[PDB]
Amino acid sequence: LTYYTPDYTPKDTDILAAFRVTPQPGVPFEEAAAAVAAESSTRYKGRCYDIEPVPGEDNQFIAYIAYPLDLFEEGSITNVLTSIVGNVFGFKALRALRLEDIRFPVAYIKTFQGPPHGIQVERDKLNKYGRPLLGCTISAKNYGRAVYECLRGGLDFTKDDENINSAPFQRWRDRFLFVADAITKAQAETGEIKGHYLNVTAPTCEEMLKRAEYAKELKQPIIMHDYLTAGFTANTTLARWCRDNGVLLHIHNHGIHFRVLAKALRLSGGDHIHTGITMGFVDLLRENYVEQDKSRGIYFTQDWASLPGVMAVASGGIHVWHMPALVEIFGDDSVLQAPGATANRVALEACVQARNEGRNLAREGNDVIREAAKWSPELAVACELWKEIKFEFE
Amino acid sequence: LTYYTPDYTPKDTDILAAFRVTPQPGVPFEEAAAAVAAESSTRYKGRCYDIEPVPGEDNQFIAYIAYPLDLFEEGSITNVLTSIVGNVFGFKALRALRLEDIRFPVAYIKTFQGPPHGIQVERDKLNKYGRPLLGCTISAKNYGRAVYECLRGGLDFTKDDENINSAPFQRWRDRFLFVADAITKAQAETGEIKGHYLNVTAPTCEEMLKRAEYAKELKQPIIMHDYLTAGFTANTTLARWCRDNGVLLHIHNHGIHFRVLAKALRLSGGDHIHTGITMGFVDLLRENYVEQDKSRGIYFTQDWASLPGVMAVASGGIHVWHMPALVEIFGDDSVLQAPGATANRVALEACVQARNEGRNLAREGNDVIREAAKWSPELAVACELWKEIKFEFE
Amino acid sequence: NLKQIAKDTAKTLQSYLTYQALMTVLAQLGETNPPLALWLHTFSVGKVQDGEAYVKELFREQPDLALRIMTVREHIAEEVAEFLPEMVRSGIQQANMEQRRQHLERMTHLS
Amino acid sequence: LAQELLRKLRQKQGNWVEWGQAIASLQKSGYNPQDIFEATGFEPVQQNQVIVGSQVYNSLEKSGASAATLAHYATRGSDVLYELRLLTHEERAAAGDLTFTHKVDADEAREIAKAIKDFSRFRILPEGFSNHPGDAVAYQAWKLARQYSDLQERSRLIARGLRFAHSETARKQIEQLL
Repeated sequence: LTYYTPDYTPKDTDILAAFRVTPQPGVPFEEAAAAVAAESSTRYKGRCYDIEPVPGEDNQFIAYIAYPLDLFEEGSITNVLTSIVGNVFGFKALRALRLEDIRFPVAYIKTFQGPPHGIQVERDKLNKYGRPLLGCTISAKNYGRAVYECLRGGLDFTKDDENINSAPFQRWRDRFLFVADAITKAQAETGEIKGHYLNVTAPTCEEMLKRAEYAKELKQPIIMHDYLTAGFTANTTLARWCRDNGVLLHIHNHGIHFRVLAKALRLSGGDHIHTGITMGFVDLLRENYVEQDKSRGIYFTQDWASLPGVMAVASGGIHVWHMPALVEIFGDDSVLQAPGATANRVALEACVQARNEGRNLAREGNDVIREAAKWSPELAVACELWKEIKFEFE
Repeated sequence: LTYYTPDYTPKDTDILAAFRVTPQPGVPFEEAAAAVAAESSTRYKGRCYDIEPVPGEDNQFIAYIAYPLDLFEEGSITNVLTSIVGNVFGFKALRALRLEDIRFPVAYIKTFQGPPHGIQVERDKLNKYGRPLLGCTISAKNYGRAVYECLRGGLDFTKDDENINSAPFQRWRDRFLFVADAITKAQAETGEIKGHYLNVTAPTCEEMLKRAEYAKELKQPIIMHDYLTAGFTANTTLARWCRDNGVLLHIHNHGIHFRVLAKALRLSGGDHIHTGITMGFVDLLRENYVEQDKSRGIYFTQDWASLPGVMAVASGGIHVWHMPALVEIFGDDSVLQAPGATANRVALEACVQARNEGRNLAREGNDVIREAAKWSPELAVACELWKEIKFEFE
Repeated sequence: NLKQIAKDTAKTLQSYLTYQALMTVLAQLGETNPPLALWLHTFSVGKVQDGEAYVKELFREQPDLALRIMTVREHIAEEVAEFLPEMVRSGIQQANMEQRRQHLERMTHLS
Repeated sequence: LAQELLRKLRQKQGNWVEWGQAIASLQKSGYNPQDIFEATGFEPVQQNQVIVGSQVYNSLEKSGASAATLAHYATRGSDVLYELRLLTHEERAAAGDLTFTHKVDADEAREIAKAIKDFSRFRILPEGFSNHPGDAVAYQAWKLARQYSDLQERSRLIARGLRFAHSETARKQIEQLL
């Protein structure tokens, strides 16, 4: 019971966690929180210093646990995510347990090196400035001929997603050429430089070292893979292949909330990750200082203290007509997903100038799409395909 | 004049300097300090926030200059010592200028890795615990025969100091064997393990890489060189040869005070450096937290925040009879400089037990040397050779 | 989920209940102040939804009649809106009887 | 003869909105931005800040701002007016006056333009506040200061809370914190 001292202010340099706890019947709120701060670690012990409740929800309370600075290894996300929640999810005295937040200190953030490339550094080889990006998911020659005609409508890149590895009908080597030979025939014929994002996933890593040394020999743009079925350990052998090459940046009741998973992933690395609370972590990946917003999931306060930002990816689905709704919410510094590709670039580029006139793009969004049909035939088709469903039942 | 804002508190994370300034006649105290904080650097500017004077001394004043955090490179002592005092010593508007102190933040100290070995880590291969150390300075065979009989009196190591490199009478290779062959004949015959500290200094560094790979092949103890006629750049190629080997730790009106030179040298590396104010930096090399002692030269406050300590070397000269005066002042965790060598170990080992009885070793120091003569004939000779000079003229 | 639904339902029918507010005022002022009904009918045509945020625009030009629209949220929302529970599910069973019959109308056409 | 807009730049002729408008002329005559930097010293990253600034300053004197705001934002104060880009035509000149008096920097007027954004995103005015941006940034500085239950932590948000609060009813809400 020396693991619960509410007479204590957590220091300037402490590591500092939260937990949205839910106990079994009759279990007090003050012993479940000492059942968390003690069984995490083992002056070397975490101490639950606050016990705040949650209004109008199933019996939760917010436990504020404060681990010291020296308890952990400098520059490691695996250690921080494992010495904290190792065997704390495995109790039967709790109905649920989530990990809502972590404050890293200023002293421990700048041990890490972070994302290799930021909101500034991305614009060097990427020839797009001040406007968000576009990119759509896609035998072996016929597969190369299809990305040959998606980038020719405005797509800033494309995606070799849905897990295309070397199968006996389509090998790994004969997919790289035919979507390298398909970039050399759309770079000059459209006036911009485009990539095609390609999987590097192999059984070993020695084979994965050959699926990433062949890709960029000097051949090819910035080309990515995932974090699931992989770790912060698996993607450390190749996120630090961007420390030589600048080549892989896109990362594609009872849990751990995404804003803990997003602190773990900026500090690991990468330039634009896939995903009030939707506005919440996208003001953690992009901001410098964030003050405590309890109604946003942002329960703490930590300045990022001069470390490279990281943008966001659109995560709702196909969005061809619902274009100005994304432009306000994710802002300028984000990334979004041949007739069907030329309708995408036109609806994006149009709204951005009607924002800068001063027109309220929230209360006017559809009419900006409609005026862009009178010089673009591919937006004449799309607006009729999408949904005008309403209710005027007052 | 935006380089002097005394309406400002320096932050938790600022880098923070002092200067004992002395200006020309008629030069005000408020424009000489803006002549320092501005010409150092160039929100990106240092600001002299305080202007405190010095009582009873030649017109000095203490200038407190506060540079931001981001201004500097993580983990570099060359940058910090050069972007601060580059062309600030070169004014004619000042009669003198010294750099008395630097506060590093907590956030910037733990970017550095520090000394490889500390007050804890030194005792692994060094077989001496809880009592300070001893070591005395020394053709080619006849040179090897002399260290062959200094370590056989109690010297924990010896010193190949006074700049013995390969001359045409005594080459570099034929000095290493004969003071390696002289360790193998005193390790077993005295019951302890002893080193002989050897110079690695070469013209190139490719030759210096051969004067340190030959020394410890697996042959030989922890073997050092200097910092002068060398840099924090020269001794970074070989202080990080201790990141593989554990082998080189001893570092052997108008200026920069030594406590700035000692912050620069712990953080660079090394386990025991050579040198109220004599007590001052030896409570910076050894302590964790130091509160502001203006009468000790310690003008700031910074916790070292869990980083390895570093001991001190005796710097007054030959001390054979003046042994208990050093044991109190440098304490336990320090290092000090065959009949003439057996008198050294006996006078050291005797006082340490008369401290632990409770006898006041300050007001009793000579009588502990005198009682140790009645079982040691080499202390019978030495106490008569040294000085009993007094004055009873009251 | 359902709380996403139920909080969306809470504002929709509310705006419908603030319409029967405005219609009760509408038939009331056709008998007391026929100039005030002919001017209330002028503002009524303006196609403005969101009955809660519709009464706020009434306070902008006329801060007084917007209280009488609000008045029946305590008075007529008790004889209209608490009778909803026993009067939805009865109509659900009727639609379970009106619409199951036409599965038989095709079946007799298939007979 | 659009080459006389190439001349008025490397001679430093005018002030920054005079270049902020002469770019958008040349950006309507078939110019690639990449080659604009070859004869004029401004890369279109640096031109990007004065396009949008003159797209604001033509709305600043339009929407009824005062004289001194339209005197100093003719000559200096560049990147603050780039940060008011996410507003509309109606509330920028109310904030161009307010971010002149406090002499705020780039990052502070970044967040003031964010605070007036959410205060005008609302369908409802909250209690004790009006349409002025001095009430906008003093509403957030009070809404995020209710959550502390400590006296010597909230005065960081009360000194700034007493720095902006415009109407007297918005001054009383800050006074309840004390």
